[PDB]
Amino acid sequence: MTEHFITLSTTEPNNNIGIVKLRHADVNSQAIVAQIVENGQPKNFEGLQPFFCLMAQEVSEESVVSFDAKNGTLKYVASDNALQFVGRNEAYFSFRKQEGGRWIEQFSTRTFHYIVEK
Repeated sequence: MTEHFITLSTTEPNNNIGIVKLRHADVNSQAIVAQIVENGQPKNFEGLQPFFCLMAQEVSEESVVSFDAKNGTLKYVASDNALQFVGRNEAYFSFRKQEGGRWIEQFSTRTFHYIVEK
């Protein structure tokens, strides 16, 4: 399949990132490879689980399968939900830990945009 590499910040805006262009009815897998950054340097998210939070336009949460918490990297495979809106999509990554039998966000990235083409 295809991969899309971008660097996402928790402190700074994510409007300057590389343009991610996904395909709506793709036969093969499509993934967003993200470098988590805090003040322009990698963010350790050891003991935390990343979540793909797609925003509803005028919300969809999915657990990210592959990640290197130490190097601050993650690989999210675009779901059918993430590819549904043909056009400009807005999403963010939330890092959570389990306590009380439910996930609790310790911190998150700032919103970024990706384009689903057809």
